[PDB]
Amino acid sequence: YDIQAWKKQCEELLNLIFQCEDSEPFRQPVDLLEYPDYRDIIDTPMDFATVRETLEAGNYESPMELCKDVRLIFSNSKAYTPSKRSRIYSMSLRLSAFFEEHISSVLSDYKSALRFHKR
Ligand SMILES: CN(CCO)c1ccccn1
Repeated sequence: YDIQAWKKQCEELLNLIFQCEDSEPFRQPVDLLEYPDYRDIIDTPMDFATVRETLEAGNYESPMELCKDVRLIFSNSKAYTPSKRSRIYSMSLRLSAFFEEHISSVLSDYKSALRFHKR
């Protein structure tokens, strides 16, 4: 029932994601010199360094907000991909599966802790 535990749990999960080779295309904002049309398709860029910085700044109130930004990294890759077989998109799907597998208990524990706080 620790309402604050999610933050360190998210820091640890981001550390695992950064050490994963599949995260390399997503560690920093998409390079607009490499992909000149990126902002014509994607309205809201997102990357894991921005998520980590937002967390460290104390600018996430809940793990749901962090999860919405991580999911935006993956939906941006899906929207930008020219093919469902592209290398970077394929990396995003594996990384998404890994993230969802680990974030589920973080979300459950936080929501349970908040319900206990308001019992
Ligand atoms: C650079 N990225 C992330 C786009 O958000 C790509 C590139 C090709 C296919 C899919 N995602």
